[PDB]
Amino acid sequence: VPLASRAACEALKDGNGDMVWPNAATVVEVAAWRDAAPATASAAALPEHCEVSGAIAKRTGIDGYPYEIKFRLRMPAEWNGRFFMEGGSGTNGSLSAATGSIGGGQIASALSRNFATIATDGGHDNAVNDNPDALGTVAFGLDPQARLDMGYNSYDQVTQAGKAAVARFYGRAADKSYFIGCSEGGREGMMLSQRFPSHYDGIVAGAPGYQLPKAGISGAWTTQSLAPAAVGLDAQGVPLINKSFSDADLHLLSQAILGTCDALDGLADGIVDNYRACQAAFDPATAANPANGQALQCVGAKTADCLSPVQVTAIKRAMAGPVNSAGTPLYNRWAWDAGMSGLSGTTYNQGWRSWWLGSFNSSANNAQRVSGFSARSWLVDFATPPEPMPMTQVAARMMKFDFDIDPLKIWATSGQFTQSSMDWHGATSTDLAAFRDRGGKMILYHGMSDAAFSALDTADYYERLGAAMPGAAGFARLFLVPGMNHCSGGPGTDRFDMLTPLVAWVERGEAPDQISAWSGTPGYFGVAARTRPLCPYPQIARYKGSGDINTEANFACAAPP
Ligand SMILES: [Ca+2]
Repeated sequence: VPLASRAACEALKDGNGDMVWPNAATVVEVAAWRDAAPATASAAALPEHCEVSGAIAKRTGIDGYPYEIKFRLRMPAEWNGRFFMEGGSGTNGSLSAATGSIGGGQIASALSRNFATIATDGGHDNAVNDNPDALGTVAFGLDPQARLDMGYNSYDQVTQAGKAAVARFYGRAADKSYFIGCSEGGREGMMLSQRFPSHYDGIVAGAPGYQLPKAGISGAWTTQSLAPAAVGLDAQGVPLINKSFSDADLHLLSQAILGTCDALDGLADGIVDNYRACQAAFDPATAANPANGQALQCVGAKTADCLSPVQVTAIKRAMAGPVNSAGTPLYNRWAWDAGMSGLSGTTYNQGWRSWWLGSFNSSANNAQRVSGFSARSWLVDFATPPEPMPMTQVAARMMKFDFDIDPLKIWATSGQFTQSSMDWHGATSTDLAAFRDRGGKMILYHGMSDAAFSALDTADYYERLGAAMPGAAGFARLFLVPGMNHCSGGPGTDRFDMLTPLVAWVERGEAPDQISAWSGTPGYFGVAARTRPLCPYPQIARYKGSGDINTEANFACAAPP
């Protein structure tokens, strides 16, 4: 059977065929030859390739549901010798097209660049592991092994199955392996560098949820912090956290942040490049509304041009981060940034507020962290033992969350839950020497206006890494994105090709001194286009003093003033 052919492809199915899978419980459902597909308005052309899909470790969980680790692999006929895995998102449970997303709002897929590409659902399936008594598609959390699969094991099993298929199909191993993930996918990339250092040579970890079990602790905190500013009750009698601030209120706050913080980088441009000086300077309880030259905080009754003392107290407490009775921090604080709002044409940015507040225009709580996926995930996936409950109870549970008792549950084991959610899901280790010392390179990125995971918390991980590993910028660099929301969106340069510079760093030792980025919504600044350099932490973009402020070539990376 010739290598890299339709016959080699279809032979991967038989199971009586020659093919030897590292995991004996690997079942191939599909091995099909796929014709080249043209470019579309939204996707780069795909080459001719072999598509393999199936499942590892089919079983029944202790909840009585089916579990397996699905994968989908695409091996181009004409291969550049590179292997590529994409990361997940949310609580996973779906199996993408597996053409290899590189994020950063890119048109090009890794498969369109002649990589072999793989993806997984992470060990459960949203169509089948949907349990109306354990909050829907988070129900995989009732099964101890489904937790370990979600945390680390699925990515490991699928990486090995993929490299074995590559070696059989092409008759050689990949020259280099690359992983790109954002959010849950960025947690996965950091987990790979820590737990499986030789799985990937290059890793991009965007907005990484490396402490994801603490997300719901932040959520209980932001929920209780904002409840005083809430107006009205939902059907269960929970305050409408979504009514704490209107879109106009959040735009006023972002304008005040720009009034204090915009020019701290040397240029007034609707972007806070000097995020550190901003956190030192801005306090909404003393700052000016620069529209009217008066205090942001209302002196009399609430108007459109001010925030009430209760709103200011609420947002300051939410942003400060959760503490227990002892005043011990349980997560981290969040950065004040312009991307908490923004206006493009007639449209207010929803990309910050959807996490802690939800939609203003609603009679129900719909924030991720109040009643949505993130609050549900905490209760069933990260709390040990799990706390399944009707969906109508979730917001009340966040309101009565106890910061001395509930936070212990991400460190506990219980009955058949023999690892804590910090053990299986967390990726807090700074022991990266095995990764670095085999030639591994890691690009981290994070939007400053991310309300899922704190940019400042990624920066603190990076600080702890630099302290544990002198010269860390030789193998790992962090790119903070002023104005960007969770993975994409918001008034910043949220679009970039991370794969090109990753390949250059891994294969040529060329470290990214900067990464070109451009705004997906340049409407936020009223321009056609804005391109800026992303800078390796702790550097920021500095205007050179002349030229179009919308052109990258007029900016350099430097220490803050
Ligand atoms: Ca600026």
